[PDB]
Order: sequence, then structure tokens, then C-alpha cells
Amino acid sequence: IIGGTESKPHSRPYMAYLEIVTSPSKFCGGFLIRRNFVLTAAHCAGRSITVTLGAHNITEEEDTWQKLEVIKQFRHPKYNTSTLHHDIMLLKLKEKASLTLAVGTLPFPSQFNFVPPGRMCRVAGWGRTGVLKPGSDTLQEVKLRLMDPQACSHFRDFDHNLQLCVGNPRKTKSAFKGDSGGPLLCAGVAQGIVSYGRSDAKPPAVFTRISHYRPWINQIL
Ligand SMILES: COC(=O)c1ccc(NS(=O)(=O)c2sc3ccc(F)cc3c2C)c(S(C)(=O)=O)c1
Repeated sequence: IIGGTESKPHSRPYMAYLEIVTSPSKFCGGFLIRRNFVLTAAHCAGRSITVTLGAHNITEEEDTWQKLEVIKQFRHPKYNTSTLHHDIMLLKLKEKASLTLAVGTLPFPSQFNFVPPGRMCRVAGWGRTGVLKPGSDTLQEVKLRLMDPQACSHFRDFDHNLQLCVGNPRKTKSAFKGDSGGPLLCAGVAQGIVSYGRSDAKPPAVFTRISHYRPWINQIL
């Protein structure tokens, strides 16, 4: 998260931190939708994934931490490994998390509108705070603007109708590396998932549209 501020501790109890091991390690975001299911981006898939819940500080272990092993990675069946179309994945945790002050579920409303540009939303994560910067010690959140699709025209495989263009190009505020899989929260409802952007972190970034995959996510609910 670039250009954001520290969240109030445990004010985002659904946030998940992913430690991914390949067959090199990756770090992603995610959010708890149910006690044993985490929603994240499909490109975060690897061999081993460990989920940390109930964390504000990610660098030193807290009493509110809950670490769970992923036992199944359910990528969307039409996910494209290079163009990142349908970049959404369901993770089944080995055990059930404990609902506490620090661990909670993100509720999904009965209606998911196709959200047009112009909306102001929030994204949170422990990702890099800038280009070449390390991951944030604590959970950061930044307010971002849903941009017109023409602002993401430089991305070769961007599709306005499948993805969100998020981030004012004249600022530095944006999600970045390590924030992938984290939710884009508009008005308290997760409308997007951090997918990708530019290596030099110049916004906008590309977000998966959650509204398209509500019936598919309804498998878990
Ligand atoms: C068609 O796909 C691509 O064009 C592409 C681009 C970058 C990239 N990964 S990235 O460089 O670490 C990066 S930059 C950035 C900026 C803002 C942001 F919210 C996130 C990110 C991320 C993840 C990948 S990916 C995840 O599949 O490896 C794919």
C-alpha cells in the first residue's frame, strides 16, 4: 500500500496475509469470507500457502494471530496465467478460524451492482509501501478512485468490463506488490481484488471485478 495511513488495529478483521511457497516465496493479500475460506487472487497460487489472520503487526507474532494451512486452492476455471483474466481464487483452510475481536468475516450483500467509474473506495494490505520498499510492518489502507477505463489503456490485456481501473494517475496512492489478493472495499462491500499494475507503481492498477463472480463465490456461502 503506497501513500496510505495505518489502519486502526483489528478494524479490518477479515484481512488475510498469505505466505506462498513455490516449487522462491510470494506474499499476497486476501480476506476471510467464511471461517475456513479465504478469497484471494488466482496469480497468488503456489505450492504451499500459509494464511495469517487477526494480525495488525505482521513482523512480530501477536496474541491475536491465527495461522492456518491452505489445503486446497480453487482457481477460477477460466483463469489465464498471463493475462490475469478471472484473477480470483478460493482457499480452503485446513481448520476453522476462531471468530474473535481480531478475526471476523467479510459479509457479502445480496446485490452486486456493476460499479462504474468515479467511485471512491479503500484497499488495505501489508504490501510494499513504495517501489523497492519493504513490505509494511503494519496494516495500511489507502483511499483510491475508480478511474475511467481509458486510464488503463496502456495495459495490454486490460478489459474494462472484466476489471476495475483503480488509482489516480497523477498521484502515488495505489496498491502494489504484496497487496495482491486484497479486497477493494467500496462503501463497506468488497467490489474488487488487487490483480496487477506497473512495476514502477505509477497508478492506475488493475482490479478483478467481484460482481461478475458472485454466483461462483456463492459456492462457499
Ligand atoms: C497482465 O499482467 C500484468 O501485466 C502483470 C503486471 C505486474 C505483475 N506483478 S508485479 O509486477 O509484482 C505488480 S506491479 C503492481 C502495481 C500495482 C498493484 F496493485 C499490484 C502490482 C503487482 C502485483 C503481474 S503478476 C501479479 O501476474 O506477477 C502481472
